Amino acid sequence: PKIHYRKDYKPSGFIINQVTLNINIHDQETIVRSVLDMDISKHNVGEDLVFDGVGLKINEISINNKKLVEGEEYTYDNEFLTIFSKFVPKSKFAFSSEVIIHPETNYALTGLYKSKNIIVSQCEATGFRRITFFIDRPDMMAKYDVTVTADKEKYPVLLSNGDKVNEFEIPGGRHGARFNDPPLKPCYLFAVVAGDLKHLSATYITKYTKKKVELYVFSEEKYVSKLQWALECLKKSMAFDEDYFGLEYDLSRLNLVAVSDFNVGAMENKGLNIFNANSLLASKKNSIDFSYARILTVVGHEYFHQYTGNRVTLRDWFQLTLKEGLTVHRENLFSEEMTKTVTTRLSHVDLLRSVQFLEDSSPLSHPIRPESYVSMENFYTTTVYDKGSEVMRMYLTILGEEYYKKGFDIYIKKNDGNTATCEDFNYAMEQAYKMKKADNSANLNQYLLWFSQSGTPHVSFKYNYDAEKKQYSIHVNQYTKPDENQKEKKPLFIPISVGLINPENGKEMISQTTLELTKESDTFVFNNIAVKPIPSLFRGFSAPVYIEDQLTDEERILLLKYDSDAFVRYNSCTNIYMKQILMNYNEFLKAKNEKLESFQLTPVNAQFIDAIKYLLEDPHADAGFKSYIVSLPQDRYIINFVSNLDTDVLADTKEYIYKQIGDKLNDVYYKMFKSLEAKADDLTYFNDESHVDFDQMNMRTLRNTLLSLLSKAQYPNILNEIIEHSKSPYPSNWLTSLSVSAYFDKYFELYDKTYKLSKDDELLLQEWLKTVSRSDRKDIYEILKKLENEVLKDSKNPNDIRAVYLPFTNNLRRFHDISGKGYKLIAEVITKTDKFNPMVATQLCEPFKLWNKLDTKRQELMLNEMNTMLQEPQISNNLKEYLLRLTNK
Ligand SMILES: COc1ccc(C[C@@H](N)[C@H](O)C(=O)N[C@@H](CC(C)C)C(=O)O)cc1
Ligand SMILES: [Mg+2]
Ligand SMILES: [Mg+2]
Ligand SMILES: [Mg+2]
Ligand SMILES: [Mg+2]
Ligand SMILES: [Zn+2]
Repeated sequence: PKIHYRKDYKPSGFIINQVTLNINIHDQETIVRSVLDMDISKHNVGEDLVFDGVGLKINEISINNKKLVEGEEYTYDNEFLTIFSKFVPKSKFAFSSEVIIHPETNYALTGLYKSKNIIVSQCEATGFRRITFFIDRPDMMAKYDVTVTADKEKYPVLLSNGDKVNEFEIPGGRHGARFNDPPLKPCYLFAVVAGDLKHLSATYITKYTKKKVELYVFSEEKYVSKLQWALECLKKSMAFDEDYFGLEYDLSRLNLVAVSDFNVGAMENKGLNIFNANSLLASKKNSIDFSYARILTVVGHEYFHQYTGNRVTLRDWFQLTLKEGLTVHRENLFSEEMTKTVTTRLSHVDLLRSVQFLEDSSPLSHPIRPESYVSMENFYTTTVYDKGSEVMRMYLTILGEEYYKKGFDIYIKKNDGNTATCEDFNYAMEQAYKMKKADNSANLNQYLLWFSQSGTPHVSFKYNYDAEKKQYSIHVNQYTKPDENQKEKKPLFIPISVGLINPENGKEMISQTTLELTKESDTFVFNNIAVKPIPSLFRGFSAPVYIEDQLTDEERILLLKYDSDAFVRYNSCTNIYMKQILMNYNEFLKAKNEKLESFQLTPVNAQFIDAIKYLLEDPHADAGFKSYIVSLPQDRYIINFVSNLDTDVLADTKEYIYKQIGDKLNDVYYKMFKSLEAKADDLTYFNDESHVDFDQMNMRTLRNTLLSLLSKAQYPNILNEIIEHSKSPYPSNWLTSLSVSAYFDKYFELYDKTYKLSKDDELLLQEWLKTVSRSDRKDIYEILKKLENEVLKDSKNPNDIRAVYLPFTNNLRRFHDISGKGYKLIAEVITKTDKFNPMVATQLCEPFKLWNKLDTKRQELMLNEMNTMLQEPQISNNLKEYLLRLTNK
C-alpha cells in the first residue's frame, strides 16, 4: 500500500510542454487522442517513462509516430503505463495515444462523466489520469490545445479552457470546437463540458486595465431562471478582489456551469468553474435562505482561486492548505464585507470549534500540512480548509491591514506564474513583518509550526489587579496535548486580540491591542488601569485555540451584555452554557450510575436568563446574534469537553436546560415571533431576483429558531402558528413548519403538503429530504425506510444520498440508539455507496469520527460497524485508508 512522504518531493525526470487533445464523444464510448510534446529534465537519471492512467482502454500508443508494442516496449496494469527506458528518447520527443473511456458509466464522478444529460470533467486531484495518460501531479505545467466533438442535437454547447478558436460541422450530425489555452497550467485545472446548456450573461469591465470580460452562467433549460443570483455574486467577487487586493481578472471570458451530480460544492477550473447545482442555483420561491449565502460563498471562493491556486499554483499536494486555507480566508473577508452581519464570522467559528476541533482531537488529527498520505483525497479536510483559513487569517491579525496587503502583494508578484509552497507564503509575510517591526532581524520562523504541529492549543489565563498601583496583569499559558504526530509539542506564535472593559460603565479602557504570545507562558502588564477590568480575550476569535477565560459567570454576563466584540459576547454565552451543561450532565450521570430514586439538578443561572431577555428585547441588537444566544452549543463542540460521553445523558441535560430557560422566556419568545413577522416575511422584493437582504434572512432564522423552541415546549396554541407558517411563500418558513410539527399529530399532513410543494424542483426536493431526515420524530427509522422506498430508491446522486442520511446522524437520541441500529444503518449505506463512489462513501463516514469519545457501549457498537466495513472484500482504497486511520489500526 503506497505511502507518499512530504519530505520525499523530487522534480520529475520528464517535462511536458504541450498537450493536444481530441475528445470525441459518442453514444456508447468516448475516444480520447492526445499528443504530449515532451522533454528530458535536468533531474532525469535514465529511468523508465511512467504515466498515470487509470481505467483507460488502449487503442494505440506511439513515440515520434512509431507505434509501441505491448509487452516488448510498454506494460499497462490499469494504473500505470510504463515505457521501458531503452525505448524513451534522450531529447525532445512526442508521445501520443488513443484511449477509450466511458463517461455514461462513470458513477464515481471523477475524470469524465455524464451528469443527467451533460458530459463534464472533474480532474482535481487525480482525475485527469482517468481521461488520458499523464504525469498527473501539479508541478507538471503545460500548454493545452483541446478539440471536443459530439452529436450536435444532444450536445450543442461545448466548452473547455482558453479561447474558442474554431467551430466546425462534422458529417453525421456532429460538430466540433477547438480551444487554445496558451498560459501554463497543471492538469487538475483542465475542464471540458458538453451539453444542451442555457445561459445568462453579462459584461464586466475591470478596474484598472478596463478589460471587457464576458461572464456566462450555464444550467439545464429547466433551471436557467435560477441563475441570476450567481451572476450578481460573480460581479461582486470580481469587484472585491479589485478593491481589497488590487487584483483583476486576466482572461476575456469566465464560465460558471451547474451540474446535478457532483462530489463537492464546486471546482475552480481556469475560466470554466463547475458547480454542484446546489451551490449555484437559487430562486426566492424554490430555495431556502441558506442557498443565498452558500452561492455567494462558493462563487466567491472559486473566483478567488484564479489568483490563489490557479495563477499561483501548488508544487505538490502537501501544499493544499496554501490554496484552500488561503482561499477560504479570502472568501471569508469577502462575505464579511458583502453581508455586513456578525453572523458570517460567528458561523465560521461555530464550524471550526465543533467539526474541526473534533477532527483535531480524533485519531484522524493532522497538521494543516500533513507529512504523508495514501489517498490525497482524504486530506480535503476541515483541518486543511478551516484551520488553514484561521492560520491564514492570523497573518492579517498580526500585521494589520496595510502590511498584510503589502505581504500578500509580495506573494503574488514573486509567485505569479509558478508553483509555490507554504514557506513561500510565510516568506512574503515575513518581509512585511520586518517592514512593520522596523527591523530586518525580525522573523516568522516560529510561525511555521502552525503548518506542521497538529492538535488544538489550549490557552488559559490568570489575572491580578493592584488597586493602589492602578496596574493590571494577564498571565497566559499555552498547552497542546501530545498526540500520535508529535510526542513533544512546541509553543506557537499566538496573537491574542484583547480589550479591557470597565465593569462600572461598560466602556473600553485601552486601545486595540494584540498580545503576541510566543512562549509557553508570559505575563502582560498594563499601567494606568483605574479600576479592575473584565478582560475581553481573543476578540474576533484571534487564534484557533481552546480558550479557558477563568471568568465568573457574573463577569461573562457583563461581557455578554456590554462588550463591543461579537465573538467575545458569543463566547461568553457559550462558556456560561458549557459550565451548566457539564454540571447537569454530571448530576444526571451520577443519578443513572447510582440508580437513584431521587436527586437534584442545579438550575440555570437566573441572571444569565435575565441577560438573554435583555438582549432579545433590544431592538437595536442583531437578529442573527440573538439566534445564537438562545441556542445551546453544538453537540460536536460539547463532546470535546466530556470523556465517555453518554449521548442519552447529554440529551436529557440539553432538554432540562432548554426547559429551564423556556419556563422563564417562552412568553418573550412568543411576542418576538409575532413582532418580527412583518419585517422577516416582507414580500416587497420577492419577485426581484437580485435583491438579497442578509439581515432579513437572519430575522427569519430567529423566527424559525423561536418557533422550534415554542413547539418543543408545547406552548399554548402554537399549532395554530405552525399551520399558518406552512402557508408562507418562503421555503425556509414552510420547511420549518414541517420540522416543528414533528411534535404534533399534524406532522404527516405537513409532510404531504410540503412534499407536493417540493417534488417538481430537484434541489428543493433535496431540501425537503434533509428536513424529513432531521425531524425530531420517534418513528424516524420507519420514516427513513419510507424515504428509501418512495423517493431515494437506487439514486446514485450524491446530493440525494447525503440529504436522506446525514441530517439524521445529528439526531442525538435516535441515531445513537443503544441497540446500534443507527450505526448499522449508516454502515450499510457507506458500503453500498463505496461500490460506485468511494469519495461520497468516505463523506458518509462522518458520524463515526467521534467513536472513541462516546460511552464504552457505544464505542464498542461503532467499532464493530467499522470493523465490519473494513472486512468487505470489495472495499475501496479510499475507504479502507480512512477507516484504518480512524480506528488506529
Ligand atoms: C476530494 O477531492 C476534491 C476535488 C475538488 C475540490 C474542489 C476545491 N478545489 C474547491 O475549491 C472547494 O473545495 N470548494 C468547496 C467550497 C468552498 C466554499 C469551501 C466545496 O466544493 O465544497 C475539493 C476536493
Ligand atoms: Mg475504463
Ligand atoms: Mg469597482
Ligand atoms: Mg462561511
Ligand atoms: Mg435526480
Ligand atoms: Zn477551494
